[PDB]
Amino acid sequence: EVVKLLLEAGADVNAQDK
Amino acid sequence: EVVKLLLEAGADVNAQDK
Amino acid sequence: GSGEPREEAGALGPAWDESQLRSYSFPTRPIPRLSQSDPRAEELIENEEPVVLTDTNLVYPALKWDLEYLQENIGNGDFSVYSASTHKFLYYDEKKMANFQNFKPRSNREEMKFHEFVEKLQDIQQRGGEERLYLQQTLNDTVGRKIVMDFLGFNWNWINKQQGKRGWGQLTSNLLLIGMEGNVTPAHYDEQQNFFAQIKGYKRCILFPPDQFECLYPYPVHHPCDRQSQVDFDNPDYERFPNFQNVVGYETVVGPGDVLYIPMYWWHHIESLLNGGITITVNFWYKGAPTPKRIEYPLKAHQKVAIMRNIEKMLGEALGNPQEVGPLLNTMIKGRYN
Amino acid sequence: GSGEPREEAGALGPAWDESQLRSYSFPTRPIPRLSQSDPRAEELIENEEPVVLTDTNLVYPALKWDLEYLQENIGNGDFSVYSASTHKFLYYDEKKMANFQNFKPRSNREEMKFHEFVEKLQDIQQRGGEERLYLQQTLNDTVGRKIVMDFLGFNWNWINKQQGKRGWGQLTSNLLLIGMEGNVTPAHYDEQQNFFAQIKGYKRCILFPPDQFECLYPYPVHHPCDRQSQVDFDNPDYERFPNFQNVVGYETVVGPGDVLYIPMYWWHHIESLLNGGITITVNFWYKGAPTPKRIEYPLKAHQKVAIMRNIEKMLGEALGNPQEVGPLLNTMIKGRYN
Ligand SMILES: O=C(O)C(=O)[C@H]1CC[C@@H](C(=O)O)C1
Ligand SMILES: O=C(O)C(=O)[C@H]1CC[C@@H](C(=O)O)C1
Ligand SMILES: [Zn+2]
Ligand SMILES: [Zn+2]
Repeated sequence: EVVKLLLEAGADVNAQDK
Repeated sequence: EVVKLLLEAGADVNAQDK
Repeated sequence: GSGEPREEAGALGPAWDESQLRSYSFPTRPIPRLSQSDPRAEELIENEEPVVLTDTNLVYPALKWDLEYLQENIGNGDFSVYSASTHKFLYYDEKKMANFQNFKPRSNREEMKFHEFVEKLQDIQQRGGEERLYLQQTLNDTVGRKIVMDFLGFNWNWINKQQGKRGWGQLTSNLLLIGMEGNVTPAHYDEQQNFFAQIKGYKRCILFPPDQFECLYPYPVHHPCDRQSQVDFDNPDYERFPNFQNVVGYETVVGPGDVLYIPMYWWHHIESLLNGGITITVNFWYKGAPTPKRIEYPLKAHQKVAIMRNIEKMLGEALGNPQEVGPLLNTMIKGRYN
Repeated sequence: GSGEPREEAGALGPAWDESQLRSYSFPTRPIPRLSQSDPRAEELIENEEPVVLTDTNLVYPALKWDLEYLQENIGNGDFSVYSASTHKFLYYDEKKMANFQNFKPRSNREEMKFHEFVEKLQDIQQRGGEERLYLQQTLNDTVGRKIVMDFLGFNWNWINKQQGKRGWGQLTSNLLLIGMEGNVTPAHYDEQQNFFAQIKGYKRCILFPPDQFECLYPYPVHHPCDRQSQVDFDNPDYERFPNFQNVVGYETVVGPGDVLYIPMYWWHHIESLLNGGITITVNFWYKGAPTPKRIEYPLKAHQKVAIMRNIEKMLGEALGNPQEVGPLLNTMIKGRYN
């Protein structure tokens, strides 16, 4: 569990959210 | 969840486990 | 360098020349330029390494796009247009500015109609102003009929097969990018896979692999400039950022019809060539494949980056204040791990 | 200092004197010595601050214990006896030695019967040897009838009420400690609450609050000496451990009948007085109260310690190798948070 927690990728990119 | 995960205390003391 | 400037067909001379490239402190070697039918191209994408594909026809119907065509046809929706008094359009998340009230961005976002962008651009050129604009807008349903038809004519067959072959997630957006000559987007990495489709003009792309994290010094995760390098490429502070003296880039200049695979987590610095006129690009952002079921050790660089990001996020939440993350980390390491 | 040496009843003179205390680099102030009926004593325990209680009768039936009585009555079980050629009995976890094959402990553990401990002690004294012994053994069911009766006669009424009043968890063990004059247990903290009941001889106890983490430099969590200070109190390396120049201790000398509350996470350095003869202590370790339902910010020092420990544990697991924890932490901070 904890390992998969720390390995989880985000999805942020250089485009401003509204 | 994650906050309580990081706040959880252990119970280790200066006595050798077998 | 990027390799010899490509010579245009019909004896139209060098597309660009080295005098149009900005001068930086680090060496580079060229990103391969290959046909999409070349097995080496498939090998690089599979191994999450960059490649320029010269013949995908990915955005073939958009190659006719210019400001006149777009203004006539792209509709009356709002477009995000950034303005700066510098060539550097450093990205920042407006939503994180509360965490860092001392951060004063050098670029500002203004919403306007496409014709107002063209007019502001025209005002600047006539008056000889130094103000710079960079339109950066996600394509959406408000675009006009002819843009819809052009978009439908992208090579979805080819890119859909890439998405499937690589196990990627969904297409999240297509960013339309229209910049002035000399515009720079400073080095940063993204947490999505990217096919970067050049339409008009020429962009120099300098990439750095994820294992150069130590050399490129991203801002803290809670800073507005999360994922961007703190190093001023035009004046690097080697006292603060000593391992920037070890950075080595992968370089190319993409022109109309080229597609650059920018793999997830790869750093990239993008610049519109000096004296090259306006540039137009459309990108294709895909969510990456999920974490594999079985973890193989030792971890890859991008997995350590994912871990570091999550440690910063979790500490910010647990400490109740992102400003306490640094002090706790320093307390952990000083005289213990350093 | 510890305060004026207590004068024994019946005009028997000072129990001890300052010449029997080792010399260190830092200032201290005294831990309060109070009656268990003093509301200030309850106030300190409730606020997880140390206090010496002079009249609990917690181990009153054990005050008659000496080597002859214990040998006759403590049974034929095994006792852990540490041996060292130095006065410092630095604790280490044998089970973590695999992580750090370069760690060479200066004390060794040998299992023996109680009469063999008494005999080895006697051999050393006669031969004038410099070898030191420290018996450290959890009390268990193998003890003889008279020890059982003595143990049943501890003041369970008083300590059970403390456990209940403070919301602590279970009594996990009672450690029997028998040391030679001059023996030192170097500074460390424990993750349990502790009532430290002195039986024979005198021990100087120097405590440091959890907010002095930055000054005391615990070993890495995966090191055998997890929770112990890396600073050699007898020769502090101020280049490696500069904030040890800021440490300030809380000091007392406990004698027979005294009970010291050592709160969970408080650092403590314990030494058997020079030329004071053998010392006997029994402690009472209790699991701490659970994490509260509602977290109040900003966090207390002991909560930040708990977080730092868990970050180290999680990274060691996720990276698959505890040796990679330091390098990842340094990569996170260098030029980013420092
Ligand atoms: O496509 C990306 O990954 C980006 O970061 C975009 C925003 C900076 C843009 C540029 O072409 O100057 C590209
Ligand atoms: O009681 C604790 O918390 C300990 O750490 C024990 C082991 C070192 C011992 C000593 O009295 O020298 C006490
Ligand atoms: Zn990007
Ligand atoms: Zn202890």
